[PDB]
Amino acid sequence: MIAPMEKLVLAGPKGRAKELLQSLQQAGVVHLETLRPEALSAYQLSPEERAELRRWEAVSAGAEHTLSLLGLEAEPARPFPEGLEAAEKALSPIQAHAEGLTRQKQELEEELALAQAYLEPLERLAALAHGLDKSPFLRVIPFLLTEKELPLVEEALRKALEDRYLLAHEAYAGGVAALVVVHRKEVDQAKAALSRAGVAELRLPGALGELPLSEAARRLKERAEAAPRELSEVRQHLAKLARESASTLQSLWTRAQDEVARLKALEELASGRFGFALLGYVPVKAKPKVEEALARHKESVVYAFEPVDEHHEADRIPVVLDNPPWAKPFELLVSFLNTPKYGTFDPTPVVPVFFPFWFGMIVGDIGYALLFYLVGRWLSGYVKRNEPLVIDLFALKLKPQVIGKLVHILNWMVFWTVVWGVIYGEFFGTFLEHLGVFGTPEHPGLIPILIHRIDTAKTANLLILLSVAFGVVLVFFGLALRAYLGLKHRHMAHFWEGVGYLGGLVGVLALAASYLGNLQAGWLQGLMYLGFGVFLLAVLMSRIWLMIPEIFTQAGHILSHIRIYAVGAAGGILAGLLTDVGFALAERLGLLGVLLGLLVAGVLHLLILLLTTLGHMLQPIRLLWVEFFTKFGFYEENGRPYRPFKSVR
Amino acid sequence: GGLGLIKSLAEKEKQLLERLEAAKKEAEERVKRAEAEAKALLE
Repeated sequence: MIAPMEKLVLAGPKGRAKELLQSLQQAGVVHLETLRPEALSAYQLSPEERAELRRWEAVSAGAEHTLSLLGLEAEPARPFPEGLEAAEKALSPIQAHAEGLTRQKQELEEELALAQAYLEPLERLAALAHGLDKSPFLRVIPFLLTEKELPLVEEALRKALEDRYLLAHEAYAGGVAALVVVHRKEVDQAKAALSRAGVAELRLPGALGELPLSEAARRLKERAEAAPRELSEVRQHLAKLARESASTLQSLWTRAQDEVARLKALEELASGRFGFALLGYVPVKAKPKVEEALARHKESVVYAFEPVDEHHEADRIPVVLDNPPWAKPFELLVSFLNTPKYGTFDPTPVVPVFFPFWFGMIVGDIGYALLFYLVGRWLSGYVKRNEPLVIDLFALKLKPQVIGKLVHILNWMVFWTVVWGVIYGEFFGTFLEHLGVFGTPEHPGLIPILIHRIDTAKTANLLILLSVAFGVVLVFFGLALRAYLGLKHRHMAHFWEGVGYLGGLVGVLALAASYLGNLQAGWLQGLMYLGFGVFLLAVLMSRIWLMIPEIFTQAGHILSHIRIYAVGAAGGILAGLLTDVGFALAERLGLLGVLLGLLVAGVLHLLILLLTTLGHMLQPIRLLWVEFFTKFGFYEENGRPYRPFKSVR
Repeated sequence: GGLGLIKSLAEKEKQLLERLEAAKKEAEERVKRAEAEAKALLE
C-alpha cells in the first residue's frame, strides 16, 4: 500500500543545525526538501567548508583509485572516524606504495615484453657484427626482415659496393637478420635504397635500439633474466599490500563517503540569517525512531511533523510500500514499476495473489516444479553461504535478501504450480502413459484427473470460459479501483470515465454473450440497452471524445487473459508430446534402450523448458503489468521516491 | 507550522538587525557625547 509519508519541518540556530544534520544523516529516515522561497536564505555554508569538502572528496576519489589499482572492490563497511589530515597521511603512504608498485610492475612487464621481442635476433646480429660494431669506416643497418627476398635486398646491395657491404641474414629466420655494413654515406644511401626495396634498421625503443648492440644485448639479457623474478616479487608484494591495507582503505573510504555525503547534504539547506530551517519527508511508521532521534538532538528542536498533502497533488511527497511480511516479496517485482501517486493504491498484493495463481495455472509440470524446488534448494544453499549472488556470466552481483525474496516467491508460486499440475494431472510431464496414476476413461489406472490435457473438447469451452472470467473480474476490479480513486481524489473526470468504462463493458459483454452466444436475449436486452445508455451518459459527462477505441482497448485487455490458458495448454501439450515421443521411441521401440532414450527425451524437454518456461512465467506477469497497472493508471507522474540519507555501513 | 518557523527566524533576523543598527546609532551618539566632553575639557 501507499504510506503516509509525513512531512517534517525543523528550525533553530546554525551550529545546532550542523549537529542535527549529522544526526539526521545518522538517522537517515527523512528524504530532503528545499523549501527555499519564503523568507529564507540559501545556506551557502563556507568556502572553507567547501575546501574541506573538496579535500574529503579528493581523499575518497584517491581511495577509490587506490582500490582500483589494488584490484579490490569498493565495499561499504564500518567507517574510520578520524581527522581529514590524519586520514590523508594514512592513505598517502599506502597510495604512494601502491603507485610505485603499479608503476614498477607494469614497467618490468613491458621491459620483459620488449626484451623478449628482440632477444635472439639482436644476439645473432651482434654475433655477426663482430668486426665493425663501431669501426670508423662502416655503419651497420641490421634488418630483422621477412623470408627470402634477400635477392631484392641484394639488388640494393649491388647498388651499393659489391666488394663491400657485407649484407646477409645469418640465422633466427623468423625475422631473418639481414645485417648490412658498407660505409657511412654510401651505407646511408644504401639503407635508403634498401628501404625503398623494403628494409628497416632495427630502431627499438628504450636503450636496446638506442645503444651499441653488444651493450644493448647485454642489458636486454640482464633485463630478461631479472624481470621474471622481479614481476613475481612485485605481484607478491602487491598481493600482501592489498591483503594488509584494503581493510583500512575500505574503512577510510566508507568514512570519506559519509563525510562527503554530509558535505553534499549541507549544500541543500536553507538558512535563516544565523538560523536554519528545512523540510523533509519521513514515514509515519518510522515516526517513532525519527522522534527518538529528534529527542536525541541537543535541543529536541521544533519538528513540525505534519502529514503529507492529500490526494489532490501529493507529488513532491515521497512514496514507500506498505505491504505485509508475506506481501514483502511482491515489492521486489513492483520495483520494476515506478513509485505511486501518494493516494494511488499499490496492487502489489493483488499481483502476488493473481500472478502466482496464473503462473500456477500456466506451469503445471511436476518435473518443472521439481526443478524449481531443486534450484530453490541450490539458491538456498548459496544464501546459506551468504555471499552476494554474483553471476559474472550475467555480470550481476545481487543482494542475498533479493535471493531470499525470490526463493519465497518461488515457493509461493510452486505451491499453486503443484496444485494446478495435480489439477492438470501431469507428473514429470506425462508419467500416466506407463503408470496411470490419474484416471482417464481410455486408460483407467487410478482415480480421475480434473483436466484431461490430451483431451480438450470438453476442456476447451470450460478453459476459455474460466480464462475469460478471470480477466473480466480483473477488469471489473480495475474499473472499480479507477472510479474509487477518482472519487477519493475528487477527480470526477476519472470517476465518470471509470463509470462509463464499466457501463460500456457490461453492455458489451451482455450483447456479446446474447448475440454471439446462446439464445434467450430477453434478460440481456435491457441490460445491453442500460449499459449503452450509461456509457453514452458518462461520455456526455466527460465530453472529451474518449471514443469507442478506448472501450475496445479495454475490451481487448480483458480478452487477453485467454492467452494464459492458451500458453498453459501449449506448454502442457508440448511437454506431453515430448515425453510421449520419448517413451514411444524408448520403451515402445525396444524396451531396453529406455534409459538412453529417456535421457535424450529429458534433455530435449529441459532444453524446451529453458527455451519456453521463462517466457511462460513472464507473459502472465507481462499481462498482469499490462492490465492491472494500466486499469489503475500507473503512468501518472510516478510520484516521488523515499530518498533519505543512506549511512550504508 | 514550519513556514511560521521560517518566518519567525526571518523576523528574528529583522529584530536583531534593528537592534544592531540601534546599537550602532547609540554608540555613535555616545562617541559624539564623549568627543564634546573631551572638547569641553580641552577648552
